[PDB]
Amino acid sequence: MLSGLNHLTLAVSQLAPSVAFYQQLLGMTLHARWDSGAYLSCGDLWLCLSLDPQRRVTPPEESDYTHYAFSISEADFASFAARLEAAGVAVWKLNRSEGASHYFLDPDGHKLELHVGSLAQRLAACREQPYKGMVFF
Amino acid sequence: MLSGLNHLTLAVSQLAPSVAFYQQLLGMTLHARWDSGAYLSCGDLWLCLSLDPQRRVTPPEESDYTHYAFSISEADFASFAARLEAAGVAVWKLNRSEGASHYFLDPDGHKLELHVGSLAQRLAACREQPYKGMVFF
Ligand SMILES: C[C@H](O)c1ccc([N+](=O)[O-])cc1
Ligand SMILES: [Mn+2]
Ligand SMILES: [Mn+2]
Repeated sequence: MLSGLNHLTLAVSQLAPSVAFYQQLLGMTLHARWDSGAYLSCGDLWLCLSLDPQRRVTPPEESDYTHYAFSISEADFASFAARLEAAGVAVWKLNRSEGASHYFLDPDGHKLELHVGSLAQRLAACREQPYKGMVFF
Repeated sequence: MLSGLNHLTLAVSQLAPSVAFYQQLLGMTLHARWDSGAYLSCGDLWLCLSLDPQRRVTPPEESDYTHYAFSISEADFASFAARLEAAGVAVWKLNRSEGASHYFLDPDGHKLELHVGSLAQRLAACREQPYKGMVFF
C-alpha cells in the first residue's frame, strides 16, 4: 500500500534564490544542486526544487489554500517565526485556526507553515474545540 | 530548527469525491471529517483536505511541476498503478528517471506520483551519472 510521502517537489522560477531560501533561511540540508534543480532534506523529508519556466510568482490572494507545513518544537517556534518576520518574509495568514502555526510564503509564493504538534495532538485539541460538523473515526 | 514535514494540505473543490479518492481509492486512513475538510494519514504523512471554493479543477498543462509523491514498494507498484488505471485516473507524465514512478492526477488536478526509492538511492544514481551542472555537498 502507500506508506507516506516519498518526496515533495516544488516548481521554482529562479533556482538560486529558492535554494538560498530553503537552505540558508529555513536551515534545510542541501545535498546536491544542478542547473535545473536541487535536492534538500528536512529531517526525513526529501524536498526537490525544480526549475520550471512555467512557475509564476503568485500572490497569496491568487492561490488556493494548498500549503506545506514543517514541524518545529515548542521551544524553537516563536524565535524562528520572529526571525522570518524580521527578515521580511511575506505572510499569508494570521488566524491560528489549526493550533500554533506561522504562515509564510517562499519566493514564488508557495504557501508554507511552521507548526507545533502532531496529528494526534491536533485531533485531541479538536475534540475540545471541534470544527463545525466534525466527526472522529 | 525544522524537523520534517508536519502536514500536507490540499485545497479541494468538492470534499466528498476527494475523500473517496484519498481514502477509498488510495487507501489512506480517514481520522476526522468536518463540514469543510478532512484529516487522513498515510504512513507518517498527515494529509489535510481543505474545502476551498477558490480551488479550480486544473488541467495538467495549466499547472506547474509542483507535485506530491507517495512511497510504495517495488513489489506493490504495478498492481497499484493498475488499480488507478482501472479507476480511470489520468496520467500527466511518463517515467524517464530512476526508480519506478507513476504520475497521476487527483480529482482537482493536483499532481501526484507513486515512487519507489529514497533520496539516498537517487543520490547514488546521480553520483554515477550526474545531471548537467551537478554539484554535491
Ligand atoms: C550562482 C553560482 O552559479 C553557484 C553558486 C553555488 C553553487 N553550489 O553551491 O553548487 C552553484 C552555483
Ligand atoms: Mn496547515
Ligand atoms: Mn517526483
